Amino acid sequence: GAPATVTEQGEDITSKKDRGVLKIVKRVGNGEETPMIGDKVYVHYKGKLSNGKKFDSSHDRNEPFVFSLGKGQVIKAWDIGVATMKKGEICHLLCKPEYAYGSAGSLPKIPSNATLFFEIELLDFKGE
Ligand SMILES: COc1ccc(CC[C@H]2OC(=O)[C@@H]3CCCCN3C(=O)[C@@H](C3CCCCC3)NC(=O)C3(CC3)NC(=O)COc3cccc2c3)cc1OC
Repeated sequence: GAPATVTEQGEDITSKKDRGVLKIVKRVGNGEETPMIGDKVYVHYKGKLSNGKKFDSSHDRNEPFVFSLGKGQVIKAWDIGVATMKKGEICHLLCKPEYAYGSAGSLPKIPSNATLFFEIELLDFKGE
């Protein structure tokens, strides 16, 4: 499935070039602008452990998820990955533990040393 395809063929979007954050565009977005550090960004998403059977269903998929880009409000993989998205884009993102919850995890749902997989839809962003 998509997690395996992204693992094998995804673009490495990390500064270290450690394949720690891998991306494949699912739906091409609009324009060329991407969100900038400090912007408020608004997304829809689905996430899971990369080997999991189903996407987690413990948020309202209709409500935007909002955060300030590049401020460490979300896991590193999202700060890196959302920065690369155009408005309207949907991507797949595969996140190795160092760019997610690392050795501590977030128990019980996220074990220690967990690789994560997301589908992210960028709705909007603004610099206000
Ligand atoms: C700077 O590093 C961090 C900053 C914040 C956190 C707290 C968790 C943070 O969640 C995430 O960053 C990511 C990506 C944004 C959507 C949610 N998320 C998750 O990992 C998922 C997760 C669920 C289980 C399968 C794997 C993905 N979390 C969720 O979807 C839920 C259940 C609903 N939890 C939350 O969204 C809790 O609220 C927030 C709100 C902001 C940041 C994070 C969590 C953890 C961090 O490092 C470990």
